[PDB]
Amino acid sequence: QATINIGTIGHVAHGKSTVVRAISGVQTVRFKDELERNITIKLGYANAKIYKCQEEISPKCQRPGCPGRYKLVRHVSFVDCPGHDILMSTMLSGAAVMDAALLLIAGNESCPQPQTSEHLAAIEIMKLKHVIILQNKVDLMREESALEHQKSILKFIRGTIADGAPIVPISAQLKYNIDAVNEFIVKTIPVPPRDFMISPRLIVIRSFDVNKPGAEIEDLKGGVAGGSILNGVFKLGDEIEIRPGIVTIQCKPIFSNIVSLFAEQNDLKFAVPGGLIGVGTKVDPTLCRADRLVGQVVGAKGHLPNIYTDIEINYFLLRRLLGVKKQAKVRKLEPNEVLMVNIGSTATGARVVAVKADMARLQLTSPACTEINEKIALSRRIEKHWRLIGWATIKK
Amino acid sequence: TSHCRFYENKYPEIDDIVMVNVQQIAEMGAYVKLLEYDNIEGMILLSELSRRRIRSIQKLIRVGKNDVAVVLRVDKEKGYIDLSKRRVSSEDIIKCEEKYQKSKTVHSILRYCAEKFQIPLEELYKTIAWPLSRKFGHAYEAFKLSIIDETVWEGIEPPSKDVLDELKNYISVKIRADVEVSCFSYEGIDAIKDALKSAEDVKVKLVAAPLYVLTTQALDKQKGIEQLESAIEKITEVITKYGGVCNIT
Repeated sequence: QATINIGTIGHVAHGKSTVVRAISGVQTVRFKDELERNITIKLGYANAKIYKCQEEISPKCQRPGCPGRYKLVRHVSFVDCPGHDILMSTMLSGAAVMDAALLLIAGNESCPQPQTSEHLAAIEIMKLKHVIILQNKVDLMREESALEHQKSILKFIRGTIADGAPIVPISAQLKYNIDAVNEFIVKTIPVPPRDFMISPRLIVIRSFDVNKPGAEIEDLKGGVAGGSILNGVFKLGDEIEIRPGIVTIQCKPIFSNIVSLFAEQNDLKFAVPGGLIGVGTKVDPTLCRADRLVGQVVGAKGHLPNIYTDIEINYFLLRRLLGVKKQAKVRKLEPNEVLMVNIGSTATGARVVAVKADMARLQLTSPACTEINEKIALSRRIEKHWRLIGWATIKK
Repeated sequence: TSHCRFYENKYPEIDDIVMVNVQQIAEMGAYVKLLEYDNIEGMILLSELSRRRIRSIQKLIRVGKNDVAVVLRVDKEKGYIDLSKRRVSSEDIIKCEEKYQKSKTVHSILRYCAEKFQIPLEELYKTIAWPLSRKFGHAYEAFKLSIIDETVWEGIEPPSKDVLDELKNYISVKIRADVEVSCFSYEGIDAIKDALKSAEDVKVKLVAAPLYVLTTQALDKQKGIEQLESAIEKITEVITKYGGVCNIT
């Protein structure tokens, strides 16, 4: 199945979807009539092939001269998030689901673009320094201007946790120069190991009913959860608890036996981790209605994640903020103020109980589940929409 | 072409219960017309109306509208025949008018079979009358027989065959429900299936996982009052035993 969760990052109206299309052919759709013209809310999904010519996009070597057929390397799946500074929660969720990143910078649009920088920062925070950098709108720029842009980018990427991350000049519309990108996908991104015995944990980003308009109820379908595994091969025929729960104010975890564990385009026996998977469960498709299973944790039955509202956070912050042009000073965190705490996939609205030296105690208005220590990206409301302040770990 | 004879006599022979409507009264009584032979007309005298001298303000309310009567006397060649509605029992309202209503509904079928087929009405009427309304009672109860007793369609020749098709098209209502299955469970699918397996066996359509459009057929329009309600009750029953939540519009 899908071997490595590779994410796509860039500015809004630059062409992440376009890039995906160029790579795979699989469309992110762009939907709900708002997003048909403009920008997606959900993650965009695509399945790209790597079968190398060693003597590729398709498993045949008729194209690159030598008739010695395309030698199977990998199959990779995309994690394409919204690159808008309003919808950052989704991006954050994607980030602690990904194994590696793909940057997208346009030629004619500037080098210190705010959103892109923010994305980069997020990636750095959440252990995602494996970034393949792509020059995108180069089918517009001069023989000198492009070079200048590249130089500027290089200059920028000197103090960042990205040091010598590779840059490729592609056209997402004209279909050129993606060979290099493909090569890098095997070269610069090795897949981090993901075993059998590391306790099975599924991180849900999407809720899906496949209940088509027109059918009869004597021919029914269950609930499908679109979520990623980063530990534990889920096999067909297992019982599950989804632990952030269902709301009564108290919450109670949801129990579902596996109908299917579906990856690629064809349903499989297994779901080997480091991939984003559509899990058919006996759970109602009415709870998989639109975007209900977003930021929920799934464990195999006989397991104890903990649903915390009162949290011990170890926090770290910036000197100067991101999301804006206008990079504003980080004023100190203020008590009993609504922050957004992004933990793996959750985007919970939290109130500050205490501020110490490097630790903070937080109240959650919506309960999140901590199994391990859990990776956090933090966010705040200063300029209406949510800006990225810093990062944390749950000290548990 | 519009209307014609019923039973092959020019006049409603002595002592047969008929129906008329009163058109106007000036001094004689009403200038009625015999509703079985519509274009022909008889009349009634004032003492053969209601016995209490009917006032002119009592007189005006009854014109145009119809009632039931019997015929006193018949001119063999004049149309000027004497009516009787005063000396008529109340059972003839049940007897004649429903029999006439059973002959009003064959006027509804023999109009588009005649003029929308562009033939005069009496010729495809008088192919029907003698083997149907003289062999036994008149043919509308036999028209609910001839849809299953096809010795009548072959018992007479069809001069046209459009009329054989236009009969069973005519002689042979949805209550919308947007029930909202707002479930949050694990055994909900089964419940839904169970619900389907009793409410559909009337027209049930899936819209999504929560919304369902079911258009329950009613016969008297008020007989689907006992159907929709029943369905609702079933729905209520269903979801308490499985784990989810169903809400009804």
